[PDB]
Amino acid sequence: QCVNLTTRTQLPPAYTNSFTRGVYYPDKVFRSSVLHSTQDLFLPFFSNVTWFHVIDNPVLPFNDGVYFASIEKSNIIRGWIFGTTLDSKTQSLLIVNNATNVVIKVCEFQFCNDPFLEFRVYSSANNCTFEYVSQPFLMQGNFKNLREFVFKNIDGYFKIYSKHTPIIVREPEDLPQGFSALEPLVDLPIGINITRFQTLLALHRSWTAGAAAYYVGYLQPRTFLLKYNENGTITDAVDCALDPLSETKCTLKSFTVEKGIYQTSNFRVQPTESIVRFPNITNLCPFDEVFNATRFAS
Amino acid sequence: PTYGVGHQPYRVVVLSFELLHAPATVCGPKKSTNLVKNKCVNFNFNGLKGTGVLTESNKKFLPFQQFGRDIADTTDAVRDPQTLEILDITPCSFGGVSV
Amino acid sequence: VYAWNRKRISNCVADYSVLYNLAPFFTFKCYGVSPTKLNDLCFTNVYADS
Amino acid sequence: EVQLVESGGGLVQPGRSLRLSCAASGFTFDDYAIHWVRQAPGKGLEWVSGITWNSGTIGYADSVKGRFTISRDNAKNSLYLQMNSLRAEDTALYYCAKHHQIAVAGDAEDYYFDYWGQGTLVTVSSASTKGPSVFPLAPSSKSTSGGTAALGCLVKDYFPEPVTVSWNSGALTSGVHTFPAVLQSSGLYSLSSVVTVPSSSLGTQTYICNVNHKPSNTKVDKKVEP
Amino acid sequence: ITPGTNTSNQVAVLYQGVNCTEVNVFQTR
Ligand SMILES: *[C@@H]1O[C@H](CO)[C@@H](O)[C@H](O)[C@H]1NC(C)=O
Ligand SMILES: *[C@@H]1O[C@H](CO)[C@@H](O)[C@H](O)[C@H]1NC(C)=O
Ligand SMILES: *[C@@H]1O[C@H](CO)[C@@H](O)[C@H](O)[C@H]1NC(C)=O
Repeated sequence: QCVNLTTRTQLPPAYTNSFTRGVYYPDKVFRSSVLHSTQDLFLPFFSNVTWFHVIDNPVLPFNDGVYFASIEKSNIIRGWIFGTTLDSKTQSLLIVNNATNVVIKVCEFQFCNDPFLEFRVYSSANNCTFEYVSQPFLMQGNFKNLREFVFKNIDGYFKIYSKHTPIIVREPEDLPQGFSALEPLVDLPIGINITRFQTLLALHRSWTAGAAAYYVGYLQPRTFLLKYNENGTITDAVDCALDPLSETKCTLKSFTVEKGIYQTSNFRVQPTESIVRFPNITNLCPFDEVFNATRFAS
Repeated sequence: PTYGVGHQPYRVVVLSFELLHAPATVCGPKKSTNLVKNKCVNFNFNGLKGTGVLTESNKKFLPFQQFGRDIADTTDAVRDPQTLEILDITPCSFGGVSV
Repeated sequence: VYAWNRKRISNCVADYSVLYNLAPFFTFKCYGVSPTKLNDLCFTNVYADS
Repeated sequence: EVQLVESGGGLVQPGRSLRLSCAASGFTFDDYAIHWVRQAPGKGLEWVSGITWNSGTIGYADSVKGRFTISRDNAKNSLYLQMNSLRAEDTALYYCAKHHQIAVAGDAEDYYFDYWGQGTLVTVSSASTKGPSVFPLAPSSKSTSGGTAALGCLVKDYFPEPVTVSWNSGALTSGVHTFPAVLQSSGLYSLSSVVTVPSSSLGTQTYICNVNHKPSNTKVDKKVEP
Repeated sequence: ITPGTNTSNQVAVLYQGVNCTEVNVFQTR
């Protein structure tokens, strides 16, 4: 049943400045010491990502994808909820990450007004059309745990990305520096049409909520210049939407561009109105003597 | 258990084949041909249907990666689906004839 | 015959060759397809009605 | 977890028909067999019929063949049982029991029940349904101990007995001695309950005895006063 | 205009055909 603990005064959404982070492998192709440009749904650099501090679980929309960066010292965040209506009317999807395995079910579930984590998240289930075992689990002291999970949906596939790296420095709930690539772990032929997103938080009250934060960042179609190293890993990338130095690096693919002037873009001031100008009306048709006549015959 | 042939229990089951907007679902059991690596022969590594010479180079790929491409817009290294090996498809012997 | 089960199959690899391994005197009449070309087309969901 | 709610049941004339249902909830209604088993009052149980995980009849008893027909609906997750030509020897509590095993393909036929329900009293006789009569038993002022005073209801004049008594909303699971009914040589029965009822100082229950009777559907919401 | 990604990272955009009123901002020919 729906519950709500005390001391939950208020936590309005916030915003942070995500640094260069959120680049994933767009394809299963090996590249050694060569650059590559691709057009997919990436995360823009120096964007504005939400700052939901897990110290509240709103229903945020799923336009093209999310980043979902998390930094915590526990395993409270161990689930997600996908769907278009989040009820028993349409199809739904959930990704629960148990302490020993991961489960995914596309049953037509019925979620309450506040899901929380057992299976006390949905009231009435329904028939599933897909299930997977997920043998390994997806989600020390000073070193905390940093995890990020990219979710997309092109035609029917989910193509979940993931990368976990221990963070060694402590910061007031801020994204760390450096670079990190998202490795594709599992693919889903589920084929669901999702338009919203909902997380799943554990409680373990027996209140002990710990400290965490999920950073939901929307994805936009960009053009990145990857830096495949000699072992196939990615060292850095270019957003190609920052200061014109970035676009110069895109059109002159390198990272040690020499001195000089280069033609990169083409400006174009774009419209701002849909003016249509036709002449005056004149000589209206005789529809006033055929719809407002006096007498007909038969 | 004494009726004629036309009245015995017949277990009947029909199969319906739908085709909607769905990802790559059930399609064929499998297709293998006992890959041999000694000469220039054709290959079909789960979609790639080019030509070349299998050499099994000493590259070090990543687990999620299956194909390998240098800067040529053409695949030059593939991973065997059955055995986790790293192959290299060097093209067949070609050139030019001068007289 | 009025209350027939309908099994919904999911993503898998169906081998349409064990169908002719059971006891003899069994029909295999198809409609629109053929057993030789059965493992050539791709289908999303297959329903079995017993 | 498993909630095998059973619907359908009441007083019917001998020779008529009715439809019983058992909505499953908690498990998957595609891999567990569910059967029907009756239980005469104080005279043991008796298996009626059953269906496997798929649409398949596993047989009937030696006295229900030709009259009973069981059907399974995997789409709505509910098992149905049709009863035709009911007689006087069909008055029992028909239960909805599940099966423990998953019923794999190649095994031996061995069915044993694991999850049980509550059942629906299906009485078959020539009598008619009568309306209950709830009365506010007076909680007399005899006060010796703390909770020596008690109040209850006096439901009577009802032939079927699917009686369920509520106090506030289907709650207050404390000490409530619901005495069983008794046939008062006329086919009718009588119900009564006893609560703790501590010292009344405007800090007690709402004094409500909700009695639900399906064959005589009527919502009685009369209060009790000293 | 870029001195190169070896001594600095500052750039200088140069639009062509704009009077600096249709985009230090100087106006050259
Ligand atoms: C790639 O692997 C080689 C051999 O282990 C190693 O020497 C080299 O530093 C690695 N380069 C990176 C970090 O990608
Ligand atoms: C019919 O006459 C009325 C009153 O003059 C006018 O409001 C209406 O627009 C006329 N309708 C047509 C068909 O022009
Ligand atoms: C595929 O089958 C071969 C032969 O049994 C086996 O050696 C190999 O490990 C299997 N590979 C996988 C990943 O299933």
